[PDB]
Amino acid sequence: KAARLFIEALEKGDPELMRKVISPDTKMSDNGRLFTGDEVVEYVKEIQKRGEVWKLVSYEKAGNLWLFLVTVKNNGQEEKWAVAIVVRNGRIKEVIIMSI
Amino acid sequence: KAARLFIEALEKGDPELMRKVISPDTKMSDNGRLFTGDEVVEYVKEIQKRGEVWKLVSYEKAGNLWLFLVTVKNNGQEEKWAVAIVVRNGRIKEVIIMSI
Ligand SMILES: [Zn+2]
Ligand SMILES: [Zn+2]
Repeated sequence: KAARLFIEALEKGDPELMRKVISPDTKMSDNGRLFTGDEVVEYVKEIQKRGEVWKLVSYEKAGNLWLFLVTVKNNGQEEKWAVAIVVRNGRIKEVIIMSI
Repeated sequence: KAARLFIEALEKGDPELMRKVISPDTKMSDNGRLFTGDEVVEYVKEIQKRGEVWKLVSYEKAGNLWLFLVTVKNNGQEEKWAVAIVVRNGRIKEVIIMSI
């Protein structure tokens, strides 16, 4: 459930949805930039502010680890990103977003 | 340490190195194919048997989560793959290998 909500929050640029699956100790690396806790919710506000369109293309899963391939669109420009998450107790604990 | 050994085992096609950082409950998904425990060591034997050349290009990290971008070469053919790992207690617990 948490994993689906994570994707929907990005795809819809919905910070309040992302708040539901984040914890204060959620750790995220966005291409080397570190964000913790509510900073992850702010990351999503920035998606919405910019008008970024995220689309899930495909994913795999092993236990509590998920790996997503997504495209991000911004100003007629489409690019591929890999997004890795660890889920525990209905919360996203760690997140990595990396440019391909 | 475990994370570096994981990469070196792939890059060098060394099953015995991979044995050092795997546990019996290590779970791996290789593009939807599930491997557990010693099956991960056998995955590396298959790399070496085939003559596959893996090269780490870049990586990021958030807590115990690592995400690697690697190229794999095989028969004059080079392709990009994303490799996500979770490390705990010096062991790889979960692994995902996904084609880009
Ligand atoms: Zn979608
Ligand atoms: Zn290397």
